[PDB]
Amino acid sequence: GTQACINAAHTVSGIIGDLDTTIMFATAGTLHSDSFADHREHILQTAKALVEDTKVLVTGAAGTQDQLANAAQNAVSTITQLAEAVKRGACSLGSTQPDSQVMVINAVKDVASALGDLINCTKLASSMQDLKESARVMVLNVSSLLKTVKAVEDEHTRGTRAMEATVEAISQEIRALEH
Repeated sequence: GTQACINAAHTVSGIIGDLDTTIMFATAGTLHSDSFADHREHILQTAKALVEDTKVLVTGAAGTQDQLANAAQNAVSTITQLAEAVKRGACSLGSTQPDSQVMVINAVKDVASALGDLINCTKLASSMQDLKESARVMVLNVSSLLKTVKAVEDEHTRGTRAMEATVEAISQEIRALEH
């Protein structure tokens, strides 16, 4: 109940620790690919599920111990999946785009931090003003993640088509020199 909220806090803390480690590898140019399009869809679906989870957390502060436990448990699975998806999307961008990797991982890390705050506020409201402020922060951090995922994807697409454009510019200039 309030116990599941406590367990949630531990899991969220470890997720954030793991994201901090990943950002370290990205910063050092060592987070390599092992498509972004696959992962972006998965990131967006999960992110949208987290907003629904937030709504249900907030009503859970007014509901039963089982409603509360289920609401914490749900939001924890959702942020677990989101964190895994964003890491896979960051790896697929590859170590030639370290600023993009770092930005997107930091954006999910902010959602994880805000969710831990909301979950703690829900626990304590089960304080009402603290909950209202944390639910707002959560949905804003989610909106920031969605904007980041767009900005990183636009840059990725841009980089690819520019590379293609350059290669064909070099060719056309060889064909021109040949005539």
